[PDB]
Amino acid sequence: MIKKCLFPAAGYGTRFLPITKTIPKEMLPIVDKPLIQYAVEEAMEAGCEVMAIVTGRNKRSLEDYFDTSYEIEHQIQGTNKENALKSIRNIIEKCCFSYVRQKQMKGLGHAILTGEALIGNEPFAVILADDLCISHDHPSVLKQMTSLYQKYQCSIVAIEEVALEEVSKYGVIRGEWLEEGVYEIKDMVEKPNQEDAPSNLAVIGRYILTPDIFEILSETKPGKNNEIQITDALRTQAKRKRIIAYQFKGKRYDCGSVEGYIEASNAYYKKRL
Amino acid sequence: MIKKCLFPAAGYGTRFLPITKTIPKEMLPIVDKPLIQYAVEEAMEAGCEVMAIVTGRNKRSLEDYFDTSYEIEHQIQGTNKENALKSIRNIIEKCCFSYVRQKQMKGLGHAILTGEALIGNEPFAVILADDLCISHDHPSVLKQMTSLYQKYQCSIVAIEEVALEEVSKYGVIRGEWLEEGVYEIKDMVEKPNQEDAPSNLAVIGRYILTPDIFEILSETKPGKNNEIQITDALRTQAKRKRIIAYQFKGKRYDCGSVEGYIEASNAYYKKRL
Amino acid sequence: MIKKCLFPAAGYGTRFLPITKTIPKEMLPIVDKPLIQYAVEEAMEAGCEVMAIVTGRNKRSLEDYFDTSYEIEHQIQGTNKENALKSIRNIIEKCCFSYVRQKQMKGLGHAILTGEALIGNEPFAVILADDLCISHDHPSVLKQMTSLYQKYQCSIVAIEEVALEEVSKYGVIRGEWLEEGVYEIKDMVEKPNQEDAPSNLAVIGRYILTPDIFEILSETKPGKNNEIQITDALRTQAKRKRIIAYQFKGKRYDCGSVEGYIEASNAYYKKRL
Amino acid sequence: MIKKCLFPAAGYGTRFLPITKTIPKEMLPIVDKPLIQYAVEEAMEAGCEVMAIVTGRNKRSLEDYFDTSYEIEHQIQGTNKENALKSIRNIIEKCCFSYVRQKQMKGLGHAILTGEALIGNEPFAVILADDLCISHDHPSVLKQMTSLYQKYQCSIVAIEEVALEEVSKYGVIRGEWLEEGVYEIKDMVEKPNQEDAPSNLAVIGRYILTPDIFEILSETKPGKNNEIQITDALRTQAKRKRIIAYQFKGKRYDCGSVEGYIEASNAYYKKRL
Repeated sequence: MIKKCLFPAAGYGTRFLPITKTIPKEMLPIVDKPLIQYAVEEAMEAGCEVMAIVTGRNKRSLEDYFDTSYEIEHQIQGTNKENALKSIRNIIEKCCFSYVRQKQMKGLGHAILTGEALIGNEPFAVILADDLCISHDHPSVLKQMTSLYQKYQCSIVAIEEVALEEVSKYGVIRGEWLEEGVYEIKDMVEKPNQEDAPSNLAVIGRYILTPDIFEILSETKPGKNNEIQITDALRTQAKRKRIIAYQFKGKRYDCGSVEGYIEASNAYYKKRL
Repeated sequence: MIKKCLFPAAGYGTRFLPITKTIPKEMLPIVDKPLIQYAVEEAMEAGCEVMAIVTGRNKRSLEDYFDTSYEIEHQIQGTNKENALKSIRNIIEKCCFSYVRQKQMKGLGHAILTGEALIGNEPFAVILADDLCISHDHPSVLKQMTSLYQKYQCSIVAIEEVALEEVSKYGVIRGEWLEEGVYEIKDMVEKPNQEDAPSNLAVIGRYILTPDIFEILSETKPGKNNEIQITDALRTQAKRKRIIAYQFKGKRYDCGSVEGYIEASNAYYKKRL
Repeated sequence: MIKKCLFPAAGYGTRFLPITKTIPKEMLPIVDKPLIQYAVEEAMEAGCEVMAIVTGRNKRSLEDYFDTSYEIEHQIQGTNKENALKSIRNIIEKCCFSYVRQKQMKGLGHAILTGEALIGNEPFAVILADDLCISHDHPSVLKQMTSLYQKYQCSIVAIEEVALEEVSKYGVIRGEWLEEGVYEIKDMVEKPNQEDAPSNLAVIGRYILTPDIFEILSETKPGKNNEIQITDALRTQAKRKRIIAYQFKGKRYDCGSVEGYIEASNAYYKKRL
Repeated sequence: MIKKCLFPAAGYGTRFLPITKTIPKEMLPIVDKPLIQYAVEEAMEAGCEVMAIVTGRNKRSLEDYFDTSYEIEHQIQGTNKENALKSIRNIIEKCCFSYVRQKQMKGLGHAILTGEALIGNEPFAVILADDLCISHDHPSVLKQMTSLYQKYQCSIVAIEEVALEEVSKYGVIRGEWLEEGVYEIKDMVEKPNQEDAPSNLAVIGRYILTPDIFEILSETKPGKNNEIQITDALRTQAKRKRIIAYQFKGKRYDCGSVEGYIEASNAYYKKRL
């Protein structure tokens, strides 16, 4: 039962400067919940008990959010806003948190590698708080994955279809159909050109990796900005053995860009009715 | 010339829980800028050099934002994003921030008092970052106000005409027209009925108060749920002598409510053309 | 009453590195109280109501100390220990705290000028937490110095009779006698040597400056570094205005040195019985 | 070789309030460094590479200390003090730091349990910073134990010969002598009465445990006061197999008490001769 979930949060959020200079990206709110909370809730719902978070520059806000705020929950008690803290409070009492500082920030590659100090040798989950996913009366994307994992016992990378045009700015899969939405990764091509792309199935910020990935990342030569492309690592692993590519159910808003963030907040404002 | 501007950032932002239990209301971003940067930029543009900020227990975020650092600053200057830090950086090297910890929010009146310790004894501007104001080819709102002060030499409480029934949600003014958008305040009623509101000129979060307001504040008895309110203090100062009300040119979004918050976002995102 | 009290506290406290890399000097404990608490405790008993602290590098520890923390006031209430917090709990509820960060540290002179943002134009007390003073059935050194300001309403600075030896570690005075232990400063020489020191009365971390000092500090030109320092200013001030020296009652331990710091704690440990 | 060392640091530092309401106990300074530095320095000297620290609410300063500061690094450079950060620099450069947040301080048993998320299934050391150990030209205490472990391949709980009055507050051993100050534990008793105490052999804040302790701990019944403590878990191990009580070499100051704290202070001060 996947017990740990690794949240890479050392990113700089350059697209959101200047606020992202003091408030870590993962803390930007949707309507009033920080991005990171959706992410932890999703994971907790998938059965994870330990939330291993990789922090960067401003981690104070991150770590503090998951600390039990005694003051306001009492100074809000007996009022009509104790409902607002029910959820977060739940996570805090039911989850265990661990942290580790990302060395010289080198993307998602070293984030997972750095996080080995939090996971150790055991399969684990990985969530990108920036990929805000919601499931239309379906289990949270991660739960769909932990469940799938119980059957495949291997690394699972969540994929989704993008417009054949959009393909150039994604990590694309090329696998063997196996089941209703399951595939066997056979290769992965980072940001491929329209006529090279082996498919319209893009990789999303949701993984379930087997411990060996660590060792692999550790062997991956770094590219631009000595970033360790996970696609390289996964491709490496994929060529070694069977690993799944799963087409999750639900919607994903890319809160990576300012556009997605806005789109993301409106939808959720509308949700509230 | 007015040089200090009091920023009553001491509320709890309950309406924005849970995120607001770690990230202060004035720090919530619009697009990629905190509600407070907008306010401080307006203050500066109006001619202020000292930014007095009253705070509560969650100041760290608010104080860190305006402190000079270089770690997450000059760092990622390999990407075009080093222009995103131009404004804030300029604010930091051009303004002087000062803070005063308030023990427990007891209203804007109580806050204006605590702030005395930073303003001392001289006319000063007040801004509520929750009232995000923007002006179409017109000076900032506080500027219009400080400039009007050069002439009137008295407390200037900003107003805006609301709709016939939205009155019970603001502090309404009973005035006497003096000139284009300027009234002498004969009285001030807080959140009145429709059949009681002497006007539909509601008060916004933009003031310019003369030192005597401090003396008047401390003398103002409790009332509406324990709190001392600028409404009575203003009404007092108003009866003792001439204090003006100003119908500012420009638009203001009430981010005090998530609706205004969201709307403001879309509004400022849209404006990204 | 002298309302405000300045606390110059940014000096890198380089004599206490490496711990000073994260714990501000003023927060180093004597027995179980941070140094700064003795100072604020003094100022409070001297009638001071506003503790204006001039922070620097690490300071959330400084600002946080005087914030009323509930987590522990709750999780402790009912225990014998529910007393240790009675002193600071009192300082918190009775005093008011204002802050201002320093661009960077450059000595007492520049620190005080910085504090201008918290004083304006009123005489103000200055206390250097490093100089830990204790009175044997006497009012605090400040309370003593306040009585003098009542009488002469000019700057009052505490002096201490030292060993001719250490005359080189302090700024020494020279002034006509006024009352027993009270001198009108005629001149001040910076860290002179035994053979040609005007006296053995040294200046301690205890002042009461008249606002004009700020202008003098600004007018001041760097001398013993690229920094400006109080001795030169106090000279000028005593020459233009008038400033009285006071030979106080009680002991003072210099915690600017680790030796003095060690003695202090031993002293206060014995004193515990 | 033991790779990870657990550091319980959620302790409420009750005997050190009020400064402990803000400054974590593990961060109080001996001379010029926090209790925790000596701990990590000791674990590092015993070959440990990971420093798994269990923290409470006040832990920002603890995380920051082992964080590399590019600010004071510049200051230092060129300065006559460009060597006060050598000690901490070395540590930071040769150690990995992971942190786990403990919700409520319910003793050492719980603490170690919580740390399961950082250690994983492998033997590990444990060091209580409150117990400052220094060795008269001998390998660090925790090192004397990792070596001893290489041979005995089992849990090793460090012990010290103490005055009979001290017994009432430590876990005391009673074991079969095996070698040079090495014993097989036949039983352990928490804070025994001076007369029933099985020996003057007290247990110190030094452990090297084997993974099974984790399982034991979860099964272990909360003993004297809703708390679970290693004393029972270790006994349980003893019934099951051989575990050692090692009579280390070097001195141990119990900074758990202000009396020991003060003592430890004076010591290291003289030491700097």
